[PDB]
Amino acid sequence: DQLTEEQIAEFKEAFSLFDKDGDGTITTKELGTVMRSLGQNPTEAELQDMINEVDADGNGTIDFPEFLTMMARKMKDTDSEEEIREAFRVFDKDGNGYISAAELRHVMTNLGEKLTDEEVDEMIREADIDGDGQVNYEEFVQMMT
Amino acid sequence: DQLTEEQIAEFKEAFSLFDKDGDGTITTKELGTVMRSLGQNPTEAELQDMINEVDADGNGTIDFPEFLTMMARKMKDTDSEEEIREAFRVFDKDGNGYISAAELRHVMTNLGEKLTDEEVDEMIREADIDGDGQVNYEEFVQMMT
Amino acid sequence: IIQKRVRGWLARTHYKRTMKAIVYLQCCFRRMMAKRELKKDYKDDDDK
Repeated sequence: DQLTEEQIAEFKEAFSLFDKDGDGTITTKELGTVMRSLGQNPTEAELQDMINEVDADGNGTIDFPEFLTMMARKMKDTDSEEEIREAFRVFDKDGNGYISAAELRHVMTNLGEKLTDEEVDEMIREADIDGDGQVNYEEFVQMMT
Repeated sequence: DQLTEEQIAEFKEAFSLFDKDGDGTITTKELGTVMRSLGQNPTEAELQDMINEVDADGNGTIDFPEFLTMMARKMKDTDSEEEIREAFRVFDKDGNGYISAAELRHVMTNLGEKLTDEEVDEMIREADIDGDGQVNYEEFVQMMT
Repeated sequence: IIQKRVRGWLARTHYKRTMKAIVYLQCCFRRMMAKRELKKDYKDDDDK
């Protein structure tokens, strides 16, 4: 289960712009429109396959739970990973894509959501059991989802 | 002492992206970076002054309380955007709210401390500039705020 | 006066972007860690 309630809340906030009737099931052309409004970018062909799954007649609709299911079916194949890669390419002090395990634990001890000992221990464990004091930037994108 | 506990916390959080070891000390190389990030708009010569005020031989390293003392030296200044709208009026031909791209290029690279080639490139890309024309300073200061 | 404010704004803008991305990433990792912790504590019902 990728989901938690506060994710579903923002997806419903976006979907409320389209459910102007309270009907809860959206015609084919809206699917890609909602996804790109949220920021996820499937191609017209990738959308055409997801339309083939539901609309055999030229008039089908997609219920809110199948819309969330289609979003999940297209979760990690996204152009929005490339912005997170960019944030690390800005932050890197050497410009070579590798950061200190000391720097990582220090930043996480002090900044943002502010991670505890067990959360930082788990974050280091999530990268590599073979890690020798240094961490590749892309693995931070890989633990995101 | 010149900052509240909330202000100290905000500045400590930001400083902990540039201090990388958490012992309470920054390199002079990122001292400009952290101050420019924390709302300040210091000149190159003012960074040079603030370092040589602490030590004129030194070690290229500055304690967190000494960094907060540099922030204290700035925070007296009543800085706000209306004087910047007024700063662009000095380069308007008509009073229309507009600086020419040629005059702006002269302003950025002949007068004053001077922006580098990449600072100009980076700004042009962010600004959505197209052709050697003119740019509205009311809209631009709204973006700069 | 103009130059130093643009220099400030460039760094401050990419800093604002970076912080938004980092905090989103940390919130997603904190969900993942909690959904691992939840699996861990259950098997103390069996390590008995």
